[PDB]
Amino acid sequence: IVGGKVCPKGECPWQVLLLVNGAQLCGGTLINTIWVVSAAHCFDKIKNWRNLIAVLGEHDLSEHDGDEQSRRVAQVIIPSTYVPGTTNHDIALLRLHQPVVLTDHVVPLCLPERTFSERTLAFVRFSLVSGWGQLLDRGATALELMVLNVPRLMTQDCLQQSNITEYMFCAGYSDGSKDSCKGDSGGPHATHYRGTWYLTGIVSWGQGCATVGHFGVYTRVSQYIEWLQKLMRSEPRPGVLLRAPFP
Amino acid sequence: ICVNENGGCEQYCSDHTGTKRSCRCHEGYSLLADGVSCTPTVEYPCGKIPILEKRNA
Ligand SMILES: O=C(NCc1cccc(-n2ncc(C(=O)Nc3ccc4c(c3)C(=O)N=C4)c2O)c1)Nc1ccccc1
Ligand SMILES: [Ca+2]
Ligand SMILES: [Cl-]
Repeated sequence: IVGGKVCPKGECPWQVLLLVNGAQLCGGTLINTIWVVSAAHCFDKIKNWRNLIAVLGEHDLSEHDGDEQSRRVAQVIIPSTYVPGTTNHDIALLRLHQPVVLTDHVVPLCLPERTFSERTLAFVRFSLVSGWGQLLDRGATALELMVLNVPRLMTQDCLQQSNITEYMFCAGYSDGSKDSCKGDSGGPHATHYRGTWYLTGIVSWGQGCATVGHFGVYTRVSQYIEWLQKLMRSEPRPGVLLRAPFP
Repeated sequence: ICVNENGGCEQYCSDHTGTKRSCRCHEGYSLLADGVSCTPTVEYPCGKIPILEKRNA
């Protein structure tokens, strides 16, 4: 996250850190005690699915404070329409091997209904994006979780003010000062409405974070609510990676 | 009704035939008798931040 601030410990309790062989891979969002939403591209190069770990209740990567909860990832589900190395359909649904325990430091973000998200949440201007990603373009990643308030653009305005499909939205700033960044992909774009927070976007990727003339690109979660809900009602399948038809 | 100001619902809104609307709440919440408000029914409902909810309690 470029140009944000430290998320005070416990204020982003849905944030997930994804690790592969102990190394930071991506972020994610907890939406229930066994389900995490992330970005499909996070998984393009995984060789051994057994070494993927999700961590909830994380804050300062330098220390263990006892609020962290680690889980193996049992299933990584990607839409059939996602093509590795690209932006469109950049979403993944992750089933944990065992539920996390909800606590003051581990709470799911609400996955909204599609209508509500389209009719209401899409018009809330500012939302929060978070992660342990790079603090600057070509810079070191963060040791404490960072958060940034970003404004959402209508797609016509994004194209003017700068490919952007109906499966994405732009949010952020065109001056290079404030953006999500490498190391944040998969993390939440969370939107507040009347006292509750909801998942509206996933940090995706483009050519380079914090670039003058370019906004951050987020997966438009409202397009996937039915897809996600159906998968959460399904039984697990052998083999970690599952490609699931979309729509 | 639901397309305008969320139908007055705090959370989710469905239109029905007539001038009819029903609000609904996510799992872990119940709808109050006002027909619009949602109140938690569990300790850790989705989308609430416990350290901030207890700072305001
Ligand atoms: O290598 C592949 N996947 C494995 C992978 C895993 C984890 C992270 C990554 N990964 N690498 C670079 C970034 C990255 O820059 N993320 C960004 C974040 C926020 C923003 C921006 C970019 C931006 O421009 N504005 C805001 C990223 O997220 C890749 N796939 C593949 C590449 C080429 C060809 C085929 C497949
Ligand atoms: Ca820690
Ligand atoms: Cl496997």
